[PDB]
Formats: sequence, structure tokens, C-alpha cells
Amino acid sequence: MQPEWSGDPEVKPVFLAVTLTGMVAFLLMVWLFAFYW
Amino acid sequence: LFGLIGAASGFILQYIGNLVDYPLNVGGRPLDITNWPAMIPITFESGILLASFAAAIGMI
Amino acid sequence: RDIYRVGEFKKFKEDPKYIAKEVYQEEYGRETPNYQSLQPGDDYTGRNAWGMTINLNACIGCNACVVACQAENN
Amino acid sequence: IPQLGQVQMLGLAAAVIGIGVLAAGYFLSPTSFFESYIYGYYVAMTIPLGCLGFLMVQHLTGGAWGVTVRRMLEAGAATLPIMGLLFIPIALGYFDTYKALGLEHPLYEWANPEVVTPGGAEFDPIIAHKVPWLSPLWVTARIAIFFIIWSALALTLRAWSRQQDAGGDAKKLATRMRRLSGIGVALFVITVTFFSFDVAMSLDPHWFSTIYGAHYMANAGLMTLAFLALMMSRVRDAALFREYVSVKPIHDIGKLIFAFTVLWTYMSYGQLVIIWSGDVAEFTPWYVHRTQHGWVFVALALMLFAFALPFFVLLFRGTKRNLNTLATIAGWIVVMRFVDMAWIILPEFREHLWDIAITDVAAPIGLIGLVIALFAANVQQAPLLPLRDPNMEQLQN
Amino acid sequence: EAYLLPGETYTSISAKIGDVPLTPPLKTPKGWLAGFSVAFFMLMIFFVSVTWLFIRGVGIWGINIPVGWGMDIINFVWWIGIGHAGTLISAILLLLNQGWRNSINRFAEAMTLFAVACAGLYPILHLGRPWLFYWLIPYPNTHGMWPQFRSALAWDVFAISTYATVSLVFWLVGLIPDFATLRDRAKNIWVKRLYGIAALGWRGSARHWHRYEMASILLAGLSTPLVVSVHSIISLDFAISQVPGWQVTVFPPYFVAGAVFAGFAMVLLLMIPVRTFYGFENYITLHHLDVMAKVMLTTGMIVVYGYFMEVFASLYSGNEFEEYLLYNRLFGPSSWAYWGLLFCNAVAIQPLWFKKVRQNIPALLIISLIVSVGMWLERYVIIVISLERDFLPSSWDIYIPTIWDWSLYIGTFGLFFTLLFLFIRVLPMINIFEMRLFLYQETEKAKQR
Ligand SMILES: CCCCCCCCCCCCCCC(=O)OC(COC(=O)CCCCCCCCCCCC(C)C)COC(=O)CCCCCCCCCCCC(C)C
Ligand SMILES: CCCCCCCCCCCCCCC(=O)OC[C@H](COP(=O)(O)OCCN)OC(=O)CCCCCCCCCCCCCC
Ligand SMILES: CCCCCCCCCCCCCCCC(=O)OC[C@H](COP(=O)(O)OCCN)OC(=O)CCCCCCCCCCCCC
Ligand code: SF4
Repeated sequence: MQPEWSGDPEVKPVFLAVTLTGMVAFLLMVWLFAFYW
Repeated sequence: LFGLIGAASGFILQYIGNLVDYPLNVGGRPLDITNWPAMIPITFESGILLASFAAAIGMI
Repeated sequence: RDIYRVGEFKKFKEDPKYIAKEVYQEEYGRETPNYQSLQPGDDYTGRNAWGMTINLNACIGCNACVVACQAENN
Repeated sequence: IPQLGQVQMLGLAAAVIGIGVLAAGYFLSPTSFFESYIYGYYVAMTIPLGCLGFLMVQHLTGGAWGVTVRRMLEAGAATLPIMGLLFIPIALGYFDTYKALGLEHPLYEWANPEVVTPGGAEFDPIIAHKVPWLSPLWVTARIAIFFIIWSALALTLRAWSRQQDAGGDAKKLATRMRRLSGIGVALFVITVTFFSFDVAMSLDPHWFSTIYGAHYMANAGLMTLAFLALMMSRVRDAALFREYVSVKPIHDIGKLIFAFTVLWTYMSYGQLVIIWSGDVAEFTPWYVHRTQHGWVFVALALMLFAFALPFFVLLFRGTKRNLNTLATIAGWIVVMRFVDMAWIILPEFREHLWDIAITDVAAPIGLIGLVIALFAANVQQAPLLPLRDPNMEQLQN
Repeated sequence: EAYLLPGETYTSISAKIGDVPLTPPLKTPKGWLAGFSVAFFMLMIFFVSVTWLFIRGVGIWGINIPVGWGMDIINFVWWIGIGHAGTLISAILLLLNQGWRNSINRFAEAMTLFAVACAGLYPILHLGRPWLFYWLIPYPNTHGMWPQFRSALAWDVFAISTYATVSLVFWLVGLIPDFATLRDRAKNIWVKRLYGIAALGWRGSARHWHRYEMASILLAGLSTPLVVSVHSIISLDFAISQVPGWQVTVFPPYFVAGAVFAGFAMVLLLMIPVRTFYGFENYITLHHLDVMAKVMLTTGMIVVYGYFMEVFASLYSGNEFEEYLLYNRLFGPSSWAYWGLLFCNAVAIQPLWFKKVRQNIPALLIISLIVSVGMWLERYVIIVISLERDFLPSSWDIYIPTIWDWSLYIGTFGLFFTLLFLFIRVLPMINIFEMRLFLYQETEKAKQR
């Protein structure tokens, strides 16, 4: 069974955006809790 | 996938926290992999939690 | 329960460990209790180790020590 | 049915070979034969006790799986009176039959007179404290009473099921069996727990575990469920197992095997964490004996092969739906149950992993072969899947 | 007996259950107002008790040096054990394909959520420095300190938090189809768009149901080990300790069986009034009450087996401490708890064996209330009596509860009932779907005879 959104231009872009958001959040959190002191 | 990730994350969290970052002798309990008892429950709970969130969010 | 151990002096002179050799014969049937532990502990072989010995024969129950702890540890 | 006869013949061959090597071991040393026999009886007893427990539980809770294996569970339960006769050699060991048959000392520590009598050469006080409860006459009477309760429940339930074929099955008989099963499940749990405590926990009187017996019931349940899956592959073609069966009963039995495997692991881990975390000298020795002289390797093998490998393999919808894959896992689980019980019973006597005798392997194979032969003899007495049953509609979904 | 009374239609199930919520505020029945007022008054008692606890400290209770754990832990265990029965109904019966879970899964699961909410306060309230609860949780701090992770209270933090989140997500997933029916029948533009956002445009259809059914089975499969693990961990803390009564190997399974037994009594006590007050007699039949009573009897027998195992352990061992534990339970200053325990959970369950007693609705209510009191007494016996007398005779003292811990107990009852009343006012008590699906399954069974 295909996903409902299969065959959409927006799928790769939304996945990318979610990954970029996540990476940014992770780096910022890491900096504050590990390197900011 | 997320259940296995959660179980591994819980185990690694306990190991790094209590046997590597701050090594603290508590009750004479071992500071090695022989401390695998008293490490199971957190692993199981983390695995179940992440598996449940994965199921619900993936369905949605 | 084995909280306080009391022994005669004449028997003590013949064997100092007689009080400890007894009790374990009544409880386990053997002079020495073979206690077994699943937990390793720490060596402590080459480092300062702090321990206290209290002599039951010497204590008179004055309670001076309790007052001393209260003054020292607030 | 020809496959059933082949299974019976294979079980008989395994039995005669196992008894024959056990007899050769007895000639060299009587003591080794008796210690091996106690382990062999304990592992063999699981298939009949498990069959009785599942039969009563399925009567209480109607299921498609329960209707499919009801006749096979009844046949396995029916072998319980013969199992009581097999207990007689163990009884001779702890009675005054010692000093004869070549036994230097009684099979059980409580049986030995010096240990339980004041002024005795050893006179261990803890074993002496339990002398009235742990005495040869009292132990035999309780085990015999348990056998009478087990035999009466198994024979009465089988007789009512055979009667169901003749008449009055719409509400009568089915309600009666359900009522006998409900009172029976409580009697079965109490009798099995005490039987496990007397036969195995009493080997070392110094140690006692409350969870023990419940763990044996889980171990018996896994062994019987694995045995049922192996038998079902052999009887997959039998005509009544052709127009009246579907993938759903096989899938349900696979789910039950997975639940029993996780349940057994939970009971074993629960005992280990409580004893390990509460480091009290009284309960520490049992774990110390099972983690020394190579026994640690057997414990690691149970943790990996017995628990992780089945849990991952049975985590898929396929490998439980498919009978052949369910059979291969079921044979592996049975081998792991034999290893688990050897780890539970053998360290009491061997003291070293390399000290295990051929008789230790011989006694379980010979006794379980007798059990299989009797089971295959009984199951051919009556047709499988009793057609006259108000639950036959669950098989037609 | 049947689990569904005949004469039901898909429209009738939508209209009957749908009518209870969505009724105009001014048309709320007076019984709801009375019950909500009582619950709110007990909630005010709860607020006063918590405020004075925070102002003065945990010293207002009856706890002392030997008994460091008093009625706070007893009530925590009681409330957390109430929530096992609903989780069982929601998950295990789904796995077991049992057909009596359809009409009672929603209310039982709501009871689980509210009981977990009530029981989650006690770990913070009893803490002595309640505002430092976050220290148990791993969190980035400048100190570099970590939780021990080898104690059982660290396990409690992970178990209760995981249990609450999984129960909430499973309950919300079940409500998503029900929200879709409510938004369609809301009849007010503002009432719609509130159920509609919660529904997330469910638009029930094939290729949505197929994923929904698989996800529900997977969530039910994950929850069954979770609930057993939660109660086993709430049993491990006593078991890990070297206290003689506390360290028992049978504690984990026995505690799980006790939780289902106590929870089923609470579910029977609350479900029977809801069934009679609304026209839910067709949805919840006498057969549902009879089967629930049989499950309660089955788990009660396991609790009695746990007692028998404990007594056999006391008589078996030669330790002076086990023998004195038995003596103090039987003839000690707190023997009343043990005698009431033996009366309430062993003698009361024996009538349940007879079919006539299970059929009678008054008999079930009386037995369920006795079981609820007996389970509280069991927790009291396990904790307080064991803590009162220990290895050293010089450190022996009696525990006498004050009025403030009782005030907290009634306050938690009030909070629980307030949450239940708001739930029944706003959301549907009975799953609207899985009840019409039950009707579909029953009609198909009739066709195949
Ligand atoms: C001592 C620790 C004990 C650990 C207990 C482990 C067992 C609990 C497992 C959870 C249920 C998985 C069902 C999967 C599924 O839905 O299977 C379907 C078939 O569908 C499929 O093809 C595959 C589905 C994907 C499954 C992935 C699951 C994630 C991995 C697990 C991560 C675990 C955590 C801990 C890291 C059909 O199968 C079923 O649904 C049958 C369900 C049977 C319920 C089993 C109940 C467990 C009883 C033992 C529990 C013991 C206590 C101590 C926890
Ligand atoms: C409460 C906690 C622990 C639970 C442990 C048991 C594990 C339960 C989960 C596994 C489910 C297995 C798959 C489903 C199945 O095969 O059973 C369904 C069965 C038949 O249902 P139909 O398909 O025929 O539909 C009928 C209605 N339409 O339903 C049953 O009858 C239930 C089977 C019996 C359950 C056996 C568990 C007994 C628990 C023993 C506990 C021992 C404790 C020892 C200390
Ligand atoms: C090693 C061998 C195995 C031994 C196992 C021993 C332990 C077994 C315990 C089983 C307890 C069962 C209690 C009785 C429940 C009951 O009454 O059954 C009702 C149902 C529904 O069937 P219906 O409609 O009434 O009629 C069927 C015929 N048409 O069947 C069920 O089993 C589901 C009910 C819910 C199950 C409750 C038991 C859960 C036990 C949890 C505690 C476990 C402790 C570790
Ligand atoms: S100060 Fe007094 S009470 Fe304290 S140890 Fe010395 S003699 Fe005993």
C-alpha cells in the first residue's frame, strides 16, 4: 500500500525541511548544554 | 526501527551516565558490563515508549 | 538475636574466638559462617581506610559521646 | 495416522536407547543414575502437566486454537497416571532402600538421618527445622495426593469429551467441563507449585524461592506449546485437520509460544534482579553455584539462544503463520528448555560443567521418548477435532 | 447470554451514545450536577491539603524514623494498581479477540488515565523537597551529575512517564473516529471545528482503516508488556530492599495480579451505575458483568496463592526475622490489617464462584467495595507492618497516620471523580465505532449460523 502522499513534488522538500530543522535544533542544544559554559 | 533505537539509546544512556562520565561507587555494585542487571528496565521502557510514538505518528 | 555477645574470661583465655566459634554452631551447624556475596565492592588495599572499633566491656553508657556529636555536627 | 505411528516408533526407539545407556551408567555408578533420573523425570513431567493445564485453561476460555488441539491435550494429560509410577524409583532413593541398590547416602539431604537428628554427625539445624514437612513419608504422601488429583481431573475431562461425541453436547457436558476446569485450575496451580518445591527446591534445603514453581509452570507451558506445534506439523494431513482447520489456529499458537517465551524470561529476570539487588547471604549461593565452573556460559547461552533468538524470529506475522517455520522454531525451543532445566537441576550435583555425565543426557531423552510413545498411543484412541462441539463454529469463523 | 442485546442499528448506536455529549449546557441532568459538586468539594479539600503540605512539610504526616514510607506510598500503589484493569481491557482483550471489550474499553481506559494522573502526584508530594523532582530525570546541567539508574525509583520515573504517554496516545487514537461522528452531529458551527481539529479530517475510508487497525494491534501489543512491567517495577522497589517482608521473589507477578483484581472491582463499582443511569443496558449486558466478575475471581485467587507462598516461605525458613514477621502480622500491634485483609480478599471472593452471586447486581457491588478496602489493607500490611519492626529491636516504633494524609486521600478521590465527570460530560463514554462494528460482526455470525 502506497503512502497517501506518494507521487508528490512536495515530499522530498518537506522531508528535507524537517531534517534541517532537526539538525539546527540539535546543534544549538548541543552548544548550549556542552560548549557555551 | 524506533523500538530498537529506543532500547539502544536507553542502554547507552545508562552506560555513559553511570559507568563512564561520572564513575560513582554505590553499594559496591560493579562498574562494568557485569552491571547488566538493574540496566534492563530503563532500556525496556525507552524501547516501548519510542515504539509507541513511532506507531501512532506513523499511522497519522 | 545476635546483637550483643557476652562471654566468660576463663574460656576467653583458652580461646579468644570461642564466643564467635559458638552461636554459629547453633545457627548454621558450623563454627564459621560461609557468607557469599554477588557484589564485588572496591579493593582499598593501598589507600587510607577509615574504621572504628567500639569496646562493649569499656562502655558504661555515660552518653557523653551523644552530646559531643550534637555540638560538633550541629 | 501413519505419520503418528512413525512418531510413536521414533519415540519408542529414543526411549529404549536412553534407558539402555542409563542402565549401563547405573552399573558403573548407582548414585550417578539416580541423580540423572531426578533431572530426567523433572524435564519429562512438563509435557503431561502442561497438557492438563492448557486443556483446562482452553475449556475456561473458548478459542479456535483450543478446539484444534483439545484432543491432543487430552491424550498428553491422560499419560499422568503412568508418570506417577515413574516417580517410584526416586521414592526408593530417599527411603530406607538406601544402603541397598548401592546408594552410599540417601538421595535427599533431609532423608539422611544424621543431618536431621540432634547429636548427628552433621546435624545441620536449618534442614532439621523442616524435618516433619521434609520427611520421606510426608513427601511421598503429598506427591501421591497430587497424582490422584491430576489423574482424576485428566481422566474425568477425557471421559466427558468422549461422551460429548455420543450425545447431549449443546450446553450439557461443555458447561460441566468448564466448571470442573475452573475449580481444577486453582487445584492444578497449588499442586504443581508444591510438586516443584518438593522435587527440585528441596535438593538444597538452605535456599527457598517464592517465585519458584510459577517459573516451572511457565517452563512447562512453553515446552508443551512447542511440543503441540511439532505434533501439528506431523498431523497436518489427517482429513479432520483438512476440512476443519485454517491458518488462524496456527497463528494463535505461534502468538501463545511468543507470549510464553517472554513470560518465562520475565519470571527468570525477576528472580535474578530481586536476589542480585538484595545481596542477602541466604539467597546468594544458588546464583553463585550457577555462575561458577563454566555454569556462567550456560546462563549466557540461555539469555541469547533461549530468549533473544526466538523473540526476534517470532516478531514477524510470517514464521508463526507458516507451519514449517513454526515447527523449526518449536524444535529449537524444546532443545533450549532441556538446556534451561539442566542449568536449573544439574549444578546441585555436578558442581562443574565438564563433570556432566552421559547419564544426564540419557535420562531426559529416554523418559521423554516414553512420554511421546504413550502420547501417540493415546491420541489414536479417539478422532481429533470432536465434530460435536458448540465451539466448532470458531473453526469456521 | 449474549454481549449485545438484539434490535440495534448503526444509526441507533450513533444516536444513543451521541446524545449523551452534545446536549445543551442548560439541559445537563441534575444528577451530573450533584456528582460534580461533590467531586469539586473534595477537590477543594485536595487543594487545601496540598497547600498546607507545601507550606509546612512532609512532617504533618505520621511517618517517622523506622517507618519512612507511610500512607503516601500505600495510596500511590493503590491508585497505580487501579489502572491495570482498564489497560487490560483496552489491550489484552484486543489481542485475545474477546468481544466484550467493545462496550467498556473507553470508560476503563479513561479510568486508567485519571488513576495514573492521581498516582503521579504522590512521587512529587512525598518527596520532602517536592520542587526538586526533576533531579531523578536525566537533564543537561552544569554540575555534571546523573541519576543512579540502579535504584528502583529511577525505574519508577521511566515506567510511570512511559505508561502515561502511551495510554494517552492510544486513548486519543481510539477517539479520532468518534470525534468524526461528533463533529458531523454537533449542529453548532463553534462546537464543530473543535471536534473537527481533534478528528484531523478522519474521513473514515479504506486505506485509512487498514493502517488504523494495524497500528491499534501494534499499540495493544506494546502496551501489554508495558503495563506488566510498570506494576512489576512498582513491586521491585520493595523487592530490591533487604527488609524481610519487602524482599519476596513472587512480588512482581503477585503485584500485577493484585492490580487487575483491584481495578476490576473499581470498574464494576463505577460501570454498573453508568449502565443503569443511561440506556446502556443493551450495550453492557449481564454477561459483561458476569465475565468481569470471573476475571476478578481468577486474579483474586492468584493474590491468595501469593499469600500462601508468603506464609510457606515464613514457615519454611529458619530465620528469626521471617518468623517474627509472621508473628507480628498475626499477633502484633497492627494485626487488624492482616485479619481484615484475610477476611476481605479471601472470604468475600468465595461467593463469586457461584453463578447466582455473579448475576446479582447488588451482590457484585458489595463484594467490589469489600475488595477495594481489602487491597488497601494488603498494601498497608506489606509496607507499614514490615517497616515497623526490623533487625534491631531497639529501632522499633508504631506508625499512626494523622489527618492530613487522609485529607490527601479523599482529595485524590475528588480529583479522580471530577476528571471522570468532565470526561462523561464532554466525550462519549462508549466507543461509537467498534460497537457498530460489533453489530456487523454479530449479524455476519448469524448469517453463517
Ligand atoms: C524481559 C523483557 C521482556 C520483553 C518483552 C518483549 C515482547 C513484547 C513485544 C511487543 C509486541 C510486539 C508485537 C509485534 C506485532 O505487531 O506483530 C504482529 C505481526 O506484525 C509484523 O509482522 C511485525 C510487526 C512489527 C513489530 C515490531 C515491534 C518493535 C520491537 C519491540 C521493541 C521492544 C522494546 C522493549 C525495545 C503480530 O504479532 C502480535 O501482535 C502478537 C502480540 C503478542 C503480545 C506479547 C506480550 C508480551 C508478554 C511478555 C512481556 C513480559 C514483561 C516482563 C514485559
Ligand atoms: C494479564 C497478563 C499476561 C498475559 C499472558 C498471556 C499472553 C496473552 C497474549 C497472547 C495472545 C495470543 C494470540 C491470540 C489467541 O490465540 O488467543 C485468542 C483466543 C481465541 O480467540 P478466537 O479467535 O477463537 O475468538 C473467540 C471470540 N470471537 O482467545 C482466548 O480464548 C484466549 C486464550 C487463552 C489465554 C492464555 C493465557 C493464560 C495466562 C496464564 C498466566 C500464568 C501466570 C503464572 C504465574
Ligand atoms: C503451564 C500450563 C498453563 C497454566 C496456566 C495457569 C494460569 C491460567 C490463568 C487463566 C485465568 C483465566 C480466568 C478466567 C477468565 C474467564 O472467565 O474467561 C472468560 C473469557 C471470555 O470467554 P466467554 O465469552 O465468557 O465464553 C467462552 C466460551 N464460549 O475468556 C478469557 O479468558 C478472557 C477473559 C479475560 C482473561 C482474564 C485472566 C487474566 C489473568 C491475568 C493475571 C495473570 C497473572 C500473572
Ligand atoms: S562516651 Fe559513654 S556512652 Fe559513649 S561510648 Fe564512651 S562510655 Fe559509652
